[PDB]
Amino acid sequence: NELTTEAVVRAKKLMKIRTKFDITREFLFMQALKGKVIDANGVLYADLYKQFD
Amino acid sequence: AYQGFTKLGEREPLNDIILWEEITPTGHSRKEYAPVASTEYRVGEVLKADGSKVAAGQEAQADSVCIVNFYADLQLSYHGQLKVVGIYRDAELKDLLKLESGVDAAAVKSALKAKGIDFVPTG
Amino acid sequence: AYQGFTKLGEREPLNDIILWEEITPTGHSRKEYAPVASTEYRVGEVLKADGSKVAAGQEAQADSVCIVNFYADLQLSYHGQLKVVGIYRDAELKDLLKLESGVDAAAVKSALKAKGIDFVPTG
Amino acid sequence: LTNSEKSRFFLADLTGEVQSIPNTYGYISGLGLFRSAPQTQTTFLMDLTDWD
Amino acid sequence: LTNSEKSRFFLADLTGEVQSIPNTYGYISGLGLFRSAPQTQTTFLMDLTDWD
Repeated sequence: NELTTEAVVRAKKLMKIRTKFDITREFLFMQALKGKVIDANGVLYADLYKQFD
Repeated sequence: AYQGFTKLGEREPLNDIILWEEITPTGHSRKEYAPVASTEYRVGEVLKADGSKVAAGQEAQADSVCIVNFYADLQLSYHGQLKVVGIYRDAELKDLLKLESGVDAAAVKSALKAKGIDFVPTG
Repeated sequence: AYQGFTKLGEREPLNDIILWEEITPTGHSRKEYAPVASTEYRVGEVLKADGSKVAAGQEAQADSVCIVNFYADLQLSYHGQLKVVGIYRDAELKDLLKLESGVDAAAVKSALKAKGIDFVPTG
Repeated sequence: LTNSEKSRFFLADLTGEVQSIPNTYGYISGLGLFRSAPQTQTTFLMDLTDWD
Repeated sequence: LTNSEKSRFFLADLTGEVQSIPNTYGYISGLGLFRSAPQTQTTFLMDLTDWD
């Protein structure tokens, strides 16, 4: 019979946001290592092989 | 237990579907319904004009989306209230819509979008 | 359509009608039944051999008196047991009995008297 | 705070405890008219003498 | 101790809570290959010089 507090929800949401950004950064690092930085949706932002000829 | 299992029930979804709405003092995006007959309401279900849910074919009605968990049998609400409330005007919501069988989402979202409700993509 | 306020419920009868029984290594006075599908049992309900309640006309087929509370949807007794039990052999019980509509109380009592169940007058 | 109604994930207050007790009368017994006369047997006898 | 499954007047026991956190594969970010280069503009330029 314990109620939830606003601080608990705040911390949980902030942690989820931070983890989301962390996994997105890991995915983008892997994409950059592949050679082309393609966003998860599929849009191309930087094709290194073509930029550097 | 018997047949190996009893599940006491998933928690009904909370009212976090709001991301932004008009904050007029007496309520701009909120509208007041009356529960129709032995009808159970949860948050995020599309409601027609007469308090009823949208079925297959009648996607154009799409009056509002419910934001309370009404219980039909005792005629009270998720917060202990007498009337179901949905949001029908300009606002931004997570796309956690609850739809009936045979009703597609594209027609429902388009009807709501033409009214002012925008659905932020959710992960 | 909300009338008055809400009744959450009335407490189910406690297993306390038993005043005396032949308590032995096993359940001499009590027998187990496989619960009938979609049937809900309370303490003090008269049952037939198959395990269903005694209806009108079948008073002579009274077999035992239920002493546990079973739930149809949960398919468990209120003690987390799997099968419903009832007193059928010689014993002394309180006068509180739950009979179906149109069931002759006197006929049920006489049928239970033949097997050995007695009913102490309760005030 | 016990639980909500038809939901195990919400709560509600208690207050409660509205006891109802039947009413008992004790006027005649409170008068204290009758004198206790304990005895051992199951029946007792008395003598009635009059010289009217 | 909480309310029972189907009765408001009988008690049951809440053993505890079991959580299922999703698994995240952070390995490339832990390698520490990419060097941070904070920038004050929306785009940056590079010069490529080479000879044969």
